[PDB]
Amino acid sequence: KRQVASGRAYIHASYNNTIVTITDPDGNPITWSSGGVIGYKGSRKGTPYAAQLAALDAAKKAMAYGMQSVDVIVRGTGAGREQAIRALQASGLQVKSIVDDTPVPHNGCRPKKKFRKAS
Amino acid sequence: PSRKAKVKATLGEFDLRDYRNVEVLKRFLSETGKILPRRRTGLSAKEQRILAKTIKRARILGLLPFTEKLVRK
Amino acid sequence: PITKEEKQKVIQEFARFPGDTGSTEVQVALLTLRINRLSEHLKVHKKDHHSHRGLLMMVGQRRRLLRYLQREDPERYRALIEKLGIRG
Amino acid sequence: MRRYEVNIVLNPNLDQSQLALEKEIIQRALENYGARVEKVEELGLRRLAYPIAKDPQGYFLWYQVEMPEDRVNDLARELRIRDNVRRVMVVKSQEPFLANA
RNA sequence: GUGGGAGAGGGUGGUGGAAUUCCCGGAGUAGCGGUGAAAUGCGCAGAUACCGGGAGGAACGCCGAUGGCGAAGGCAGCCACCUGGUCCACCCGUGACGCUGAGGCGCGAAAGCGUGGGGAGCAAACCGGAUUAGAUACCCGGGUAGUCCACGCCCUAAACGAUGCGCGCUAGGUCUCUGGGUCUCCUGGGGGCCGAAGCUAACGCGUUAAGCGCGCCGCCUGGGGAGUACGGCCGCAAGGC
Ligand SMILES: [Mg+2]
Ligand SMILES: [Mg+2]
Ligand SMILES: [Mg+2]
Ligand SMILES: [Mg+2]
Ligand SMILES: [Mg+2]
Ligand SMILES: [Mg+2]
Ligand SMILES: [Mg+2]
Ligand SMILES: [Mg+2]
Ligand SMILES: [Mg+2]
Ligand SMILES: [Mg+2]
Ligand SMILES: [Mg+2]
Ligand SMILES: [Mg+2]
Ligand SMILES: [Mg+2]
Ligand SMILES: [Mg+2]
Ligand SMILES: [Mg+2]
Ligand SMILES: [Mg+2]
Ligand SMILES: [Mg+2]
Ligand SMILES: [Mg+2]
Ligand SMILES: [Mg+2]
Ligand SMILES: [Mg+2]
Ligand SMILES: [Mg+2]
Ligand SMILES: [Mg+2]
Ligand SMILES: [Mg+2]
Ligand SMILES: [Mg+2]
Ligand SMILES: [Mg+2]
Ligand SMILES: [Mg+2]
Ligand SMILES: [Mg+2]
Ligand SMILES: [Mg+2]
Ligand SMILES: [Mg+2]
Ligand SMILES: [Mg+2]
Ligand SMILES: [Mg+2]
Ligand SMILES: [Mg+2]
Ligand SMILES: [Mg+2]
Ligand SMILES: [Mg+2]
Ligand SMILES: [Mg+2]
Ligand SMILES: [Mg+2]
Ligand SMILES: [Mg+2]
Ligand SMILES: [Mg+2]
Ligand SMILES: [Mg+2]
Ligand SMILES: [Mg+2]
Ligand SMILES: [Mg+2]
Ligand SMILES: [Mg+2]
Ligand SMILES: [Mg+2]
Ligand SMILES: [Mg+2]
Ligand SMILES: [Mg+2]
Ligand SMILES: [Mg+2]
Ligand SMILES: [Mg+2]
Ligand SMILES: [Mg+2]
Ligand SMILES: [Mg+2]
Ligand SMILES: [Mg+2]
Repeated sequence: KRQVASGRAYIHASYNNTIVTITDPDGNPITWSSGGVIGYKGSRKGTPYAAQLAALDAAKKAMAYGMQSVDVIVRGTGAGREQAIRALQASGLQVKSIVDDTPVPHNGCRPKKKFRKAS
Repeated sequence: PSRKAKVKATLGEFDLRDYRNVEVLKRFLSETGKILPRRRTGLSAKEQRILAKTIKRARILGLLPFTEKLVRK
Repeated sequence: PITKEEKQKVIQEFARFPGDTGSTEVQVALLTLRINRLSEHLKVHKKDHHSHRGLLMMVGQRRRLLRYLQREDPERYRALIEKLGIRG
Repeated sequence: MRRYEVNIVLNPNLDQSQLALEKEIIQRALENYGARVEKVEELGLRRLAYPIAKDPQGYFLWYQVEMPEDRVNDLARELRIRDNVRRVMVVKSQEPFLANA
């Protein structure tokens, strides 16, 4: 057991799942969660509620490691990314900041047919 | 909208071709690394067009960002 | 490319009389300069096509001027040709 | 002959010796490539927007030279051979274009 | 001719960062993925998510436009070189040297062919999972050619403004890109919109003509049979005229 107490919280949000990895200041994960980590299975994972549960789980799991304050990073644009942020926001865990890191390419790789009409 | 400020009106005479001048150049990027549209820069077609290249140069040189993470959110 | 120096050299060289910039002789000369330079450019860069069109056009112009010259003064024509080393 | 500007970003970590050696190698390269130096601003250590070679900083040289164009590219190539040279940007000079004056 | 201008016009070499994938390492645990819902698939040989390092290929976010350039096809990170066109000012030179153009010659998106390479992502065909009455499809997981490079072929197209080229003539208004000027504005070259006169079957066009004229080329002659058959020419072939 580490007992970090100052850390990072990554919210990875897609239209399918939301998944929350909580690392330490050097970015190594500690605990994590997701719609699947909680009981959810199908499309129900990409729920905003599912998200909330995931966030809170990650947060409590991380409390166990004695974490207190955390910087947030948000990647991906998905249902209940924001809900994840709310959850974390009052988990009792302190959010010292949010940041949106969602990656975009400068047009490198051809998307799948699903994603075309843009490259 | 974007009537809040025109980046051109902010400062006076400067060399649109100076890719080494960071303090002024930064003014034309956004919170993200993005180059501000004409709406924001208040430049002309030609002006803006020159700014583009000079800025890119400054990026490659390492003085300006290609991209920035978004704070708050 | 072609420095204004080289250009002048060829102009004064072909001018019919001092101060003649635009006579058939001069034109044809300049044209030949541009032409050879572009031909050399296209010996390498065999893949640069648009330039090539440029050259088709240059050549057309040259041949039209020459045609005109022969029509008007076959002496001046023969002379110019001999000098430039044209007729391919 | 044409007027260019040679931007050189080299390793910030360089101790005096090694840096004088670099600058030396650059003088040499320039000469061998036939570039006369009209002027130089040595800006030195400054903070890069993005890390280059895993270095948050970089050391900046700027020359303005007159050199035969036929050789310009070669010069750049030479400048880059140095491990210590992280960025080389050579531009054709241009008169300043202004806004608001 | 001289002095200038803008430009993803072309070619060669270089180079930059973002992302994807893969490899290496750390930390970490039971799921990830995906959908209408799912399943196949992937993961305890530790995936997903996260940090670090590395390899490789392809394309260039913002700027970016209602924009620009090009004869067209088409052209978009940045840098240098090599190079085509074009516009403006001066009104300096030549003195009708002009226009068009059957044939010829060249260029010609994608796909496709040949010989080498390359191969990250995508993805015909194919292999699967679903859906369905069936589903040789739509959706999902894979995936080969191909997509990329070189060289040589192919010569098509809703190759579209479905509008051949040139010149003269016939209200304006408005927005715009780019020159020049005595720079409220004027003037020249493009790109748009609305509209005089006029045209048009109509819709619409209208100084970017689809108006008024002259010159030259191409083409049409009811629908189908048919872009077929036959012949010829070209092509390695597919196939093209
Ligand atoms: Mg899901
Ligand atoms: Mg000129
Ligand atoms: Mg170009
Ligand atoms: Mg190019
Ligand atoms: Mg990468
Ligand atoms: Mg690993
Ligand atoms: Mg398992
Ligand atoms: Mg299994
Ligand atoms: Mg075990
Ligand atoms: Mg297994
Ligand atoms: Mg990595
Ligand atoms: Mg590989
Ligand atoms: Mg055009
Ligand atoms: Mg087109
Ligand atoms: Mg270079
Ligand atoms: Mg040019
Ligand atoms: Mg006169
Ligand atoms: Mg006279
Ligand atoms: Mg072709
Ligand atoms: Mg092709
Ligand atoms: Mg085949
Ligand atoms: Mg795929
Ligand atoms: Mg199937
Ligand atoms: Mg049915
Ligand atoms: Mg079927
Ligand atoms: Mg079935
Ligand atoms: Mg499978
Ligand atoms: Mg598929
Ligand atoms: Mg084959
Ligand atoms: Mg092939
Ligand atoms: Mg080819
Ligand atoms: Mg037609
Ligand atoms: Mg047709
Ligand atoms: Mg007609
Ligand atoms: Mg003509
Ligand atoms: Mg003006
Ligand atoms: Mg107009
Ligand atoms: Mg108009
Ligand atoms: Mg009327
Ligand atoms: Mg009517
Ligand atoms: Mg109209
Ligand atoms: Mg008509
Ligand atoms: Mg008839
Ligand atoms: Mg009939
Ligand atoms: Mg018929
Ligand atoms: Mg056919
Ligand atoms: Mg036959
Ligand atoms: Mg045969
Ligand atoms: Mg044909
Ligand atoms: Mg035909």
